[PDB]
Amino acid sequence: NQEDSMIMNQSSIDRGLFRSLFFRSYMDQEKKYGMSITETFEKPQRTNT
Amino acid sequence: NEFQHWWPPLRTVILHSMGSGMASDHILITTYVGLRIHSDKLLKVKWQYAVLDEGHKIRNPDSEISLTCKKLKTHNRIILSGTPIQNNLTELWSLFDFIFPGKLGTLPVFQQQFVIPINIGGYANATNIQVQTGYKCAVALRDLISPYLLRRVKADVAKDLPQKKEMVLFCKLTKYQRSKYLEFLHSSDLNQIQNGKRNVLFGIDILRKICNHPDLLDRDTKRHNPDYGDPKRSGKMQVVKQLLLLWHKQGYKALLFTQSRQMLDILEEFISTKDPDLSHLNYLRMDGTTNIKGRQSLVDRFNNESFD
Repeated sequence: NQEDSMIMNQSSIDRGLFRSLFFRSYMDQEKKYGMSITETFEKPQRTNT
Repeated sequence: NEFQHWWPPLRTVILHSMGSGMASDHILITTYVGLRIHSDKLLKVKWQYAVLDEGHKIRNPDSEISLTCKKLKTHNRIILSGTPIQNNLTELWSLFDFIFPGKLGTLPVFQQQFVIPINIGGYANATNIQVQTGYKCAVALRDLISPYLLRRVKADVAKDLPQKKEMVLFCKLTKYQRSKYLEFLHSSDLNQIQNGKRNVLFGIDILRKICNHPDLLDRDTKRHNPDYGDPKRSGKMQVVKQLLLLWHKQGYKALLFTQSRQMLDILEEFISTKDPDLSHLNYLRMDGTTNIKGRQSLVDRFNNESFD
């Protein structure tokens, strides 16, 4: 911990000290174009895309 | 054919795949595209008597054909336009300039002045700005040009022309068609014209496609081809079916005029397979890709067709 670093008790981390949850939300919507085309959700096939 | 029939001695030749020509002695015939191709000395020959057959093909002043003809200046240049003005008086200006350059004003004088619309005073009688009293100015130009144009009406000698009918049918837009029409109208305004580009200038194309073939309104028609077209989505197809069936039972040889070949093929598939009632009628086909020999053969068949 010689510079501004520090030492942390490992056994305190193992009991839940400073544990945090992280959430990340991904968004995606069908594209506006509906004039004879579109962009739809599905499961792409290796043989058809 | 006419040259060699009426006047054999005339020395006429075809500038399509010929030779000699200028090397030999009188008359030369060429194609407009051929004229473009032969931008060589040929334009400097100064053909004493220059006559253009399809004047309708040089209507546009900016068209390359018209300008190419214009560079070939000769003391006597003539046009045999199949038809007079069809779109704009600038076409007449271009024609007259080719034949009579110095007898008419330049493009500006013509457009700002020699224009039947408000430009020349469509309300020349100081009436409503609507073009209803625009006379004594455009009429003057017409009388000035009459000493330079000839016209015989078919009725003049060809009175044997049975009655013509201006029967403008009317159709009803289906609920599907109406919904798509309204959707496009509401979503059309992006720049409110987007310089046209499928919104106003060619959004007209989208509207036409909705009107005619809403079922197959897409470039990728093959996905819908198994199940479409569907005449239920277009009452115009129903009217066509009714008229065709009536004329088949009445044994009338019917001509159908269509738009871009996609609509042509859709109608062909409809009549051939979609409706068994129309399938009973034998039909013929034509397009812009048909061979010239095949085109002539089909025309001859139609003139004496057993089809419907």
